[PDB]
Amino acid sequence: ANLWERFCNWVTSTDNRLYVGWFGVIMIPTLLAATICFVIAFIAAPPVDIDGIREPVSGSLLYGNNIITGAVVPSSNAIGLHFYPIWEAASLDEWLYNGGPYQLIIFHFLLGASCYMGRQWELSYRLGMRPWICVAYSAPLASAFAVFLIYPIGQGSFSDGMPLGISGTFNFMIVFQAEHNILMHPFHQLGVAGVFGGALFCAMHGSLVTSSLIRETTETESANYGYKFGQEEETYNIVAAHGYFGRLIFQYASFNNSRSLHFFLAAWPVVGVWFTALGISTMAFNLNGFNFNHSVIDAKGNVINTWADIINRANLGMEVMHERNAHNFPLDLA
Amino acid sequence: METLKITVYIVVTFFVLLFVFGFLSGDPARNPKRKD
Amino acid sequence: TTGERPFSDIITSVRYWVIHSITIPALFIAGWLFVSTGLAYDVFGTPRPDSYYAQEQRSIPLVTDRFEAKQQVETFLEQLK
Amino acid sequence: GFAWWAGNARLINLSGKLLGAHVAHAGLIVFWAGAMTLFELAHFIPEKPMYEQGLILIPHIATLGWGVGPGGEVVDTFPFFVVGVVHLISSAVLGFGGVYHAIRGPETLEEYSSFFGYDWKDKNKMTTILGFHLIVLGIGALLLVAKAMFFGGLYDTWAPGGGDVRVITNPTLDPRVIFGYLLKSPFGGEGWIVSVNNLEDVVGGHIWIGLICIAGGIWHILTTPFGWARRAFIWSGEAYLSYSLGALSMMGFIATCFVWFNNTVYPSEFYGPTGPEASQAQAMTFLIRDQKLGANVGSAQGPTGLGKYLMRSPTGEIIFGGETMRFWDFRGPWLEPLRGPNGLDLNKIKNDIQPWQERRAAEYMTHAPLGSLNSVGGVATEINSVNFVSPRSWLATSHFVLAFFFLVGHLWHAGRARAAAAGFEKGIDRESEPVLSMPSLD
Amino acid sequence: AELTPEVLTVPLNSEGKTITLTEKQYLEGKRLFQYACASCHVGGITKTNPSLDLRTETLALATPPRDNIEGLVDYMKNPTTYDGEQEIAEVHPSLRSADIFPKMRNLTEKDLVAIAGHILVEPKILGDKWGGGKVYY
Amino acid sequence: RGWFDILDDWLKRDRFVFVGWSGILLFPCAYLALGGWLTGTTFVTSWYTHGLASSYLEGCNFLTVAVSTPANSMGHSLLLLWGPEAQGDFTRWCQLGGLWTFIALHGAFGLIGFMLRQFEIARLVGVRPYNAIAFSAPIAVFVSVFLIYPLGQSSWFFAPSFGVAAIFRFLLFFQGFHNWTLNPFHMMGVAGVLGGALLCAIHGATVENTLFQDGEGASTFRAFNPTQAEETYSMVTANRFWSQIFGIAFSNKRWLHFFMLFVPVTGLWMSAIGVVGLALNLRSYDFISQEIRAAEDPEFETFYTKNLLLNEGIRAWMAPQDQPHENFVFPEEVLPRGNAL
Amino acid sequence: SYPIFTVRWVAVHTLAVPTIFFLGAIAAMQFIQR
Ligand code: CLA
Ligand code: CLA
Ligand code: CLA
Ligand code: CLA
Ligand code: CLA
Ligand SMILES: CC1=C(/C=C/C(C)=C/C=C/C(C)=C/C=C/C=C(C)/C=C/C=C(C)/C=C/C2=C(C)CCCC2(C)C)C(C)(C)CCC1
Ligand SMILES: CC1=C(/C=C/C(C)=C/C=C/C(C)=C/C=C/C=C(C)/C=C/C=C(C)/C=C/C2=C(C)CCCC2(C)C)C(C)(C)CCC1
Ligand code: OEY
Ligand SMILES: [Cl-]
Ligand SMILES: [Cl-]
Ligand SMILES: [Fe+2]
Repeated sequence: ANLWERFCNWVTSTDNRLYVGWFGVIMIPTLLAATICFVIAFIAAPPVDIDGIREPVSGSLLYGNNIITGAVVPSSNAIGLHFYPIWEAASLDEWLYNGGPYQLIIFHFLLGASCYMGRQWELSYRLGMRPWICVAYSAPLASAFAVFLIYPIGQGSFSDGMPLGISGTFNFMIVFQAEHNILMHPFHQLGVAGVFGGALFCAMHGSLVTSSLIRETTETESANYGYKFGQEEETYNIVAAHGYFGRLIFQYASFNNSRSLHFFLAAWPVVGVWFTALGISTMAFNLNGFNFNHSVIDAKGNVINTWADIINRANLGMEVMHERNAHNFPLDLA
Repeated sequence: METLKITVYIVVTFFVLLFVFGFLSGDPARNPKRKD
Repeated sequence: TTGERPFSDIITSVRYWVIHSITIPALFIAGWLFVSTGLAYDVFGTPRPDSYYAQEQRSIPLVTDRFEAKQQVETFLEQLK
Repeated sequence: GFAWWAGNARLINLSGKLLGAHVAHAGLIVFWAGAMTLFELAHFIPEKPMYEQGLILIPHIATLGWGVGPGGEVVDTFPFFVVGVVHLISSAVLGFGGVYHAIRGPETLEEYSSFFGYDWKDKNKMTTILGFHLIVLGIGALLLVAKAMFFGGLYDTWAPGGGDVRVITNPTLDPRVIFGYLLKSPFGGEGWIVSVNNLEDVVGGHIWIGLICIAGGIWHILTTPFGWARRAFIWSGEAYLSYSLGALSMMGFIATCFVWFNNTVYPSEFYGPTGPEASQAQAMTFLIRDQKLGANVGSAQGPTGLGKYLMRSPTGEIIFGGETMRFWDFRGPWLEPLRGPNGLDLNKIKNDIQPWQERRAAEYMTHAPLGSLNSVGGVATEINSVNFVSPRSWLATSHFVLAFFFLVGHLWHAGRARAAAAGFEKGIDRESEPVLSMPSLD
Repeated sequence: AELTPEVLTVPLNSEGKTITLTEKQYLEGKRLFQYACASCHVGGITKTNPSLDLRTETLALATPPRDNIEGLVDYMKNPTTYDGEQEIAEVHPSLRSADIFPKMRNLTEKDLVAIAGHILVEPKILGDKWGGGKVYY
Repeated sequence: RGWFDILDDWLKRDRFVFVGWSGILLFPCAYLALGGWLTGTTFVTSWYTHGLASSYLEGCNFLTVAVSTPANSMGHSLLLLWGPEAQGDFTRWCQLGGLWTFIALHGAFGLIGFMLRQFEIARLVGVRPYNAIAFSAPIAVFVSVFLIYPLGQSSWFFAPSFGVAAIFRFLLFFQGFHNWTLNPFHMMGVAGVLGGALLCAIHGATVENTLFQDGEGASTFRAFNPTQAEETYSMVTANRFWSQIFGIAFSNKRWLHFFMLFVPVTGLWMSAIGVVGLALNLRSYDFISQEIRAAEDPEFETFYTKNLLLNEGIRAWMAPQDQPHENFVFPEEVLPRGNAL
Repeated sequence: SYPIFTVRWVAVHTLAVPTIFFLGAIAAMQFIQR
């Protein structure tokens, strides 16, 4: 009945339409700050000197951008990894030119999304659930940390953090490939397997359950009305699902235990995506994709090109053109 | 700017202490089954 | 469950390993020889380390004709002989 | 109740077999320290910088002052051998206690002696075990102080004259300095504790931590947890493991940044230059090359309008130009002679650059921590030739990976510990589903 | 194509005398060049002064001529600037500067020849790629 | 009781690997596409079609090995072994790219066979044929990329080559030449593949953490029985959880699993359509309004203009070695390059 | 009483026989020198 205790009970109430929780106490303000700044900058921020060379890139809609080309532009390379809050600028005009909004948005977002993951733990405890859904979300969350925080740290600049834009994203993945040969990096190859594989097993499992739905309806109505929310019996025939799938391949490559099947569904993309997040996080320290440039030579010592060499010619074209005005010296060491 | 900086320092400290004290207030006991 | 002999029971059987302790190295040696003798180069037309360019050549012997292509690579191969 | 694949969870309430697990695993750790060191020495070639050679353990020994003299010149390899042997030998003793306690000793300890036995829920016994280990840790940190002050010193990359081993006679005791580090921003130009740039502060902080750890060790032997701590924590073996997994994760992230940025307790002589260091070294290299040809590097406007060789930082310091503008917070013993109070001094640059600085810059620029997974050095478009990945890239990436999974491990075990404590870790009770007795949201 | 004696045959001195390396010497030189030199001279370029490369035409025009075994072995002993006017042992690996360039300490006299040999043969095999840079990768 | 029926009987026997009528198309074609790829990647070069080494025999590794496309001078020749190009000579056939068409065509008929298998077994077991339907997405991708794309181009040469690094090169070609990342059909595909991986993870995790306690052990896998009628996890608790965390949740298991079919299948179908556009160089390369502004206003710069410079570097730097039949000679001075690099 | 030769037998050896042969060829290759 005490004031603090009644507050505590409202924060942790399982009766709020949206759960707040103690993690929510930090998430809500920070996601609101990041969302509100993001929306306003995307529409109306003036151009930002991403690469510190007094060459501002225009990222917002009112400055001639569309949904596809617009972005919140990363802060100035002149700032590197220095903290640049609003109150460190002589004025908002300076803060805008140097890319201040990017920093505000990413720090609040990373914080708020971290608390999002904790909030998933918390409500699961309040509801008497097992606790590990948050572990599934750590795979996307790690990915966001890698491109917004870890890769700048290792490279020394939020200017090389991933842009908050559709085409900005593409600019980031093109430069990454030329500086790190990410395609030839095995952790990225595991991400692709995690993502291709994840979409495959999504399709498989959805098609396998859907194929074995038990007839509960007529042809004039959605089969979906054959399931009623909360019903105790299962709504498909898993043995029929197993009997089709086991024969499509062979018996023992098919799951007859739904718990093992669903845990496999969880782990495959989560682990692939951990690796591909690890990939970005370790290429942040410049431990790059396999390099087989000129690895095949003939008896005389002529180079016999492979597909790795052709890839290298593409990487080279990306390297020499990216940030065409920023380099004064012959090696792009960061 | 300094007014802004003080304000943000205050707002952040407030929320961080809600968090610290909220979890210090018998959080393990707020579950549906078994409370200590 | 379908009436074939279980795999577990086969690869612990003495009879199985009696055959496959011969069949498995024979095939491994077989494939080795395919390479060590040079037969694989000749069957597949794959260049040897010494036959990608002629000595002072740095031209790829690239096929450039559809119906005369057979004759082209034949010419490129004599340009080594 | 645990399957084979979670079988080590069967040791949770078997204190004797679990002791053997820990001690045998501690032997594995000491084994690898020993074996790896001896492998590195077997392969070591003294004429070659360590960082051309794949070495991660020899550099840690050299840094304590053994086997090296001025400049990191390796003078004596025997200390390296000794360290390997004693570690390798000591792991047999730990191996021996390990397999003994794990297979033959008493499964559970608490019936043998009431001293070594424990129950995870015995909050007093647990803080006592904690305290003993705190005192041990405190002792260890003072061992470092003893080596620095009484048994030969430490390698000091900053020592005047190119670096050398030096005895630390005046460790920083001022807590404004020691704990000042703990309150610096972790952002650029500040860098939290990673910026520690002199051995006085390193030795001094290890005095503090040793004393703090001993003090706290005695505290926890002597006390029991207060009620506010009793009510905020989960008291169980898994819960304690989860607490430590989080701490290990945090520490691994710190070490990653340490080895990537700090060139004081990871001297560049041994580990290779930092990313920032190498990037600054390239600007230095061409500044030197161009000035010798007659360029006036102070007045040379680059394509963008900014200085081609020199510009200002956002606070005005004179700094190296080009993309390396981002690395102006870098400080290294080969560079600081050129720095005045406005940053790089143009008159020192014109007149006072020494051949050893030209050499060091050329070397560090060509040994930047960039490399493929198969150890082809340089940018990713470089051809094969140079077999090189920097020790710092190997050390940063490995420990980022490890730190990350330990965080996952912390979430895994912390969540489980909570649910096991409340009694729903194995699933929902069908006859008592909490949500079915809650009001509908809408 | 293969590593024939014609290719392994390189000028010894500026008189015009020639010397024919063995395949052994050539692979010796390549190994040694990777050990002592490639960190700056991978592919016949010079990362720390890209204006000066190891193409034979460049060496030929150096003072003293360096397009021959003698000139190159001498360079490794007492390196000079391209015009011959100053000795640069202080900042270039050399036997004369092996106290400060420790990798040169175990180079023997025939190692120098193998290295100089590698440098002269490689342009004959690789052509423009040697000393050409990334354009030719 | 005629022969046709007897064969039906034998084809449809329950055995460790079911055969079926569809087995007659599937098994030979799948075995041959697969064996063609392992034969080519182990032993066959690309020297005469591409100027590349591409087998283990030649010194390549798993990442760089490939069965490469035929020379551009072959056009869209079937390159039959007995056709006018190879003239029955196995060796020349290998050297001219014959294994590329062998794999691609046998692969195509294998894929058909595999989808006929899904139809055949589903009918025999008595389930709905939604797993076959789903499989239409892989088919659409394969035909669009490996068949339609190069049939719109000058030759098979510009199809993907069957190898790891060769496909990586195919990705980068499409960036530089088609600006494929800018294409809204690729974008819908990305959202379907990533959306699908999300669904896969979020659904598996939700079931594993809304489980009912149906056994005493700490391994919860033991406590399921494939013939139990009861759901093994709580949809109710799952729904309340996600409703409170995310705001919306599934309430209908049927719709949920149909959505899981729908999302990745559609994404793949959308990307197929876009690659059909690229068969004709029908690209979403540019935004006209941006180019007109940037031509007139040299201070105007976006990530869109930045990325085209990158495409321009790619084209000029990879084209001569990637299209050897064009004999592109770009002297140094014409290559696009920024400062210093 | 189990058959020895089955459809299964055949599918197994269809794949396994050339695998080993191919592994042996790929083994020889690690010793090829230019
Ligand atoms: C201090 C570290 C530590 C300790 C003591 C434990 C202890 C425990 N964990 Mg935890 N765990 C940790 C870290 C730790 N964990 C981390 C960092 C993670 C995240 C990855 C986890 C994730 C985790 C899960 C998901 C689970 C546990 C479980 C458990 C329990 C049983 C584990 C078992 O039998 O494993 C048996 C060991 C194996 C099956 C072998 C795994 C081998 C790994 C995956 C391969 C690594 C190979 C290497 C990288 C390269 C190979 C090279 C090649 C040449 C071989 C036990 C209480 C289980 C539990 O909750 O029970 C209470 C459980 O389900 N752990
Ligand atoms: C650091 C690694 C590590 C360690 C130290 C342990 C330790 C232990 N495990 Mg775990 N475990 C591990 C990894 C590890 N495990 C992994 C990776 C898995 C997944 C495969 C498991 C799965 C697992 C299961 C499923 C079970 C255990 C159990 C046990 C305990 C009893 C083992 C026993 O009686 O075996 C007896 C084994 C033998 C008699 C065989 C010989 C083994 C010896 C020690 C080999 C050492 C050789 C060495 C070279 C000798 C040097 C001697 C010299 C020092 C004097 C023991 C404390 C058991 C347990 O908790 O029981 C209650 C149990 O049921 N473990
Ligand atoms: C932290 C590790 C650890 C812990 C907690 C224990 C705990 C225990 N052991 Mg195990 N043991 C260990 C390590 C450990 N041991 C190792 C490494 C070995 C192999 C050398 C053994 C071999 C061993 C045997 C053979 C036996 C035990 C027994 C016992 C029990 C009685 C101990 C006693 O009264 O001894 C009396 C205590 C002493 C004589 C004091 C010893 C002081 C040591 C030698 C110095 C410590 C200094 C420092 C910590 C070492 C570091 C030096 C190095 C870094 C250079 C007890 C539960 C007994 C048992 O359980 O029987 C059923 C038993 O028979 N232990
Ligand atoms: C291995 C290290 C270790 C561990 C695991 C513990 C564990 C414990 N300590 Mg002991 N303690 C230690 C070392 C350790 N201690 C040492 C060395 C000392 C001497 C200084 C003490 C002194 C001490 C006292 C005086 C007390 C404890 C108490 C406790 C209990 C409550 C802990 C708690 O609530 O912390 C959680 C901490 C908080 C809720 C507040 C901490 C806020 C910090 C500043 C956050 C900073 C994190 C940030 C991201 C990192 C940057 C650091 C920043 C300073 C720059 C617990 C059993 C309490 C108890 O019950 O004792 C009987 C108690 O009153 N400890
Ligand atoms: C059964 C499945 C199957 C299918 C669908 C294919 C399909 C194909 N194969 Mg593959 N092939 C198969 C099995 C299969 N093959 C087997 C088992 C082998 C191993 C011997 C091969 C070996 C093989 C090679 C070596 C090649 C192909 C090629 C081809 C392609 C061209 C085939 C063609 O032109 O047919 C033409 C023939 C027909 C369509 C037959 C029609 C039959 C009619 C209806 C009956 C005619 C009766 C006769 C005229 C009357 C008697 C005459 C009188 C004297 C009495 C095509 C994609 C070629 C290819 O991929 O090119 C790149 C190629 O080079 N196949
Ligand atoms: C040595 C050295 C030094 C020093 C150091 C030091 C002195 C440090 C310290 C450190 C420290 C001083 C640390 C601390 C830490 C802490 C922490 C890390 C914390 C944590 C916390 C937590 C975790 C909590 C949580 C919670 C909450 C919040 C609520 C309720 C629940 C709980 C309790 C869970 C120097 C740098 C000079 C130099 C070099 C060397
Ligand atoms: C083309 C042709 C043909 C056919 C052919 C064939 C059909 C073949 C087959 C082939 C095959 C059938 C082959 C196989 C191969 C195999 C391989 C070569 C394998 C390998 C593998 C491996 C190496 C593995 C390993 C591993 C790893 C690496 C990791 C993980 C684990 C494991 C163990 C998996 C004919 C006659 C009609 C004629 C025309 C042409
Ligand atoms: O890749 Mn290329 O490297 Ca990482 O910096 Mn140097 O150039 Mn620029 O700032 Mn963004 O980008
Ligand atoms: Cl760019
Ligand atoms: Cl630059
Ligand atoms: Fe499902």
